[PDB]
Amino acid sequence: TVRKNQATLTADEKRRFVDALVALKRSGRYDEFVTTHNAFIMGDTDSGERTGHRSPSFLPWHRRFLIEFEQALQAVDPSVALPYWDWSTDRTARASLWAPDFLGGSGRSLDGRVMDGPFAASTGNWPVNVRVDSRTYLRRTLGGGGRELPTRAEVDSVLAMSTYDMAPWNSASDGFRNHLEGWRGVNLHNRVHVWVGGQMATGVSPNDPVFWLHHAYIDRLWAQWQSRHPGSGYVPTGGTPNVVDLNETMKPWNDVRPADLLDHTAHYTFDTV
Amino acid sequence: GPQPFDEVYQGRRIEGRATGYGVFIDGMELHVMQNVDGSWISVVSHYDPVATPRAAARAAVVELQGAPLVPF
Ligand SMILES: [Zn+2]
Ligand SMILES: [Zn+2]
Repeated sequence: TVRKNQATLTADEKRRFVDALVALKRSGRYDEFVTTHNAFIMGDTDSGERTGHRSPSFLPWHRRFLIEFEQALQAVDPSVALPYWDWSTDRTARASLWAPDFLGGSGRSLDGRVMDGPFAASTGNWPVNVRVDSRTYLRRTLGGGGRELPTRAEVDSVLAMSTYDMAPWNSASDGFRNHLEGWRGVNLHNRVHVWVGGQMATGVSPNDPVFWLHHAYIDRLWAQWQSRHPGSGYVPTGGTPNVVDLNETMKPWNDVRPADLLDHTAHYTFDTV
Repeated sequence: GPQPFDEVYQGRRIEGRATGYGVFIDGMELHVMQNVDGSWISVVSHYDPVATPRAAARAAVVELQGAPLVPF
């Protein structure tokens, strides 16, 4: 499995990828991922049990989630690998990512409805079932009201942070994990969710297929941070209440630890790192 | 702690009800949460903290564009 920059995919690779997403949607398997992710979005709190988000396990959790997702896609089409979206470079609504032969464009002004591409509600192929409001159609407001995606210099400022994470292991932390996630500082991951808008900015964000490409790039940035700081380990390393330590298992799988997920190369490689 | 409110904002009734504190839009509960810095998010605007539950309810009204909430 080789995860490529989305900007480098061929027309053929895009077709196979979107056909696999549409089949995974029809099977019901797609919505199971949305349900699981929504469960952790609602469940994870700063003061309580925190696993998928606002916690040191944000990174290995999403790594494992994406591996699961990509294995489900490969059961539809074994040639497919999740691509990544370098939003520092492909940073406008005019990027090839948002063409009709890939993810389709932004939402129309009236109701935010996506009107083109494979995921537009008019296709009948992308009913939004796992929802927080009555709307059954994919919505986006790409860069709405002049929102800007992070720059390369802003990404580099977070990659320079050598400490993986810090007590109190939540939205208040300094260190790489929380600055990458974006609850403190220049704000990388959170701000990108907001920039896409529509469901991607909500607690059912995996309804937008771009969710996977954003998280594949966040995952790649974790790999790049490890290359910059090879001696920086995952922390914490034991006995932290409500937090997944290095050698503890993560819900929902209960059979994998952060330690088992630090090296991505057992599962996939990148076109380039 | 969080201040109760009850008002119409862009054609939606938004409430913060104290018992337990809950935010409601047209009588349906908006799941909200407070970050340890005192800021608030909701399931309609999860990644963009604002200062107060009233601000969270108003952000949700803008996002919903007239749509009702469903149960969570
Ligand atoms: Zn998540
Ligand atoms: Zn995310």
